[PDB]
Amino acid sequence: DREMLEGYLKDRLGKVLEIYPASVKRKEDAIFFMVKNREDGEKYLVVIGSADVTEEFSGDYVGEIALEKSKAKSKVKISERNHNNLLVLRQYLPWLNPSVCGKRSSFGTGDRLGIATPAHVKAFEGKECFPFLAQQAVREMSRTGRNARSVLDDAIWGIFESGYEGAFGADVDHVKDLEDIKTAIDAGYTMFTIDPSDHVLDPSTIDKAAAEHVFFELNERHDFLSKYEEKVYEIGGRKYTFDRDSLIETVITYGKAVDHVEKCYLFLKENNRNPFELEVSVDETSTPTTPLAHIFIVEELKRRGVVFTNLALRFVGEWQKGIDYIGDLKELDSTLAEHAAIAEVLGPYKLSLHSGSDKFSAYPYFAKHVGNLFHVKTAGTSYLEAIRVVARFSPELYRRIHEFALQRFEKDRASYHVTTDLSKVPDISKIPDSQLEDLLNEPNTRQVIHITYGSVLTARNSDGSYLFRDELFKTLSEHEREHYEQVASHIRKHLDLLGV
Ligand SMILES: [Zn+2]
Ligand SMILES: [Zn+2]
Repeated sequence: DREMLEGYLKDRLGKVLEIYPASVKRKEDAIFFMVKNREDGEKYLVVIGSADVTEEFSGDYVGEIALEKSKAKSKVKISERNHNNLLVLRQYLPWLNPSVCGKRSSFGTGDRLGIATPAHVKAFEGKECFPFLAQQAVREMSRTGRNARSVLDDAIWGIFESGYEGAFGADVDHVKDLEDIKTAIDAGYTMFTIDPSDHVLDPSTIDKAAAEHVFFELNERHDFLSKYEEKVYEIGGRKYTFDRDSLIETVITYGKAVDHVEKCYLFLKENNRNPFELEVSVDETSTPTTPLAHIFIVEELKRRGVVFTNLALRFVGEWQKGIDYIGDLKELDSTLAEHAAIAEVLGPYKLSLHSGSDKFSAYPYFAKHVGNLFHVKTAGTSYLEAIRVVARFSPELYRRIHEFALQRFEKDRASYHVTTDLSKVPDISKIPDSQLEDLLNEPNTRQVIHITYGSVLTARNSDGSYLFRDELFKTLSEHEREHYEQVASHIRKHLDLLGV
């Protein structure tokens, strides 16, 4: 029984170590599982088996035990979740490795904290949907002190705690330059979201002379007019015609970005021996992606040999972080029908919705038009659920965090376009500890907390110690069950409304 192993461990190491039953796996002669120290919340891997297997793991030996199956004694060793031990574990447990998704529906669950992957796994139970359990943008990793190795390692450690053996993917989100691509390659990420948004031009903000010079140079090098001028596409009972000026606007908007994407794809082809997937994100545009722009981007990618699986368009309406969709559902439905039809005939390929966190108003139309071949990305919503749990069990922490975030909001709201109304966040000094949790139901407070995640995590006192991160993680460890169920139920709501 589990309690006998726990007593063995308590007697020899002198700590109360509780076993996660679902983590226990038996392969080779060996038995692997994860324990948690009741005193400090530290989690450890325990390996029981032949000396030849325990020797490949670093850590201190606990002793010898007798397996029920065989007379010969087995070595018991306890190891920390360092990187090389996770590598050895991932060789003994081959499912602990990211896979390429392919042309099937998927869902990304970013984890800005590194501890929510078991909950994300709970959310996919029974769902027919490929999970991206490792997903963090380069900028998120920068703002949190994590790197691609550590993000993937956190996700895989959580998967091991959960006991999940199905497939999963690892997405390096919004990548711009080639060195970050190299780090994600060396870590073994399986999806690369190429973000060429630096090169995207908005013709409504630049002068006409500059737009002209840009088109002239791009067309002198690529001959876009001979390729596309007057060309007609029949897709979905509709006609699309590349007239001169539409093609010119499209080229000035997207040509240099397509060049950037080509360069990144060629880099991945040269430096990645492992199976990989490529998503092309144009989710950073002030204007919704027109259908003609969609056609041009996809046709240029196909002409250049850039093999992509996902295309993340910028849809009509308002896609702000932490709140629901604001837009004309009529036009969203119609444009989604348009883009889905073009995706079918051009590829087919996956349409990828970034900023999907909490857009429940729009998920019906999404499941209608792309419900077969979609990808939906989320990240900050799990952080919001964690902060909700913090306000539920450590209100004095949430109060200080709320004030600090309100003061940091001005510097932090620059990198995002949020129409937050600060006068509509409730006055926290008039709210007792017993009710702070309700604050995370109010959209503008949700935006303030979503946006300032990095500042709260990185905040440091004068002496050099962090103000919140230590207590934040200790709080979340003390109420792991509640954190898990809140995150899992939220993500599963997202999956339910998407029809999977
Ligand atoms: Zn570039
Ligand atoms: Zn995004």
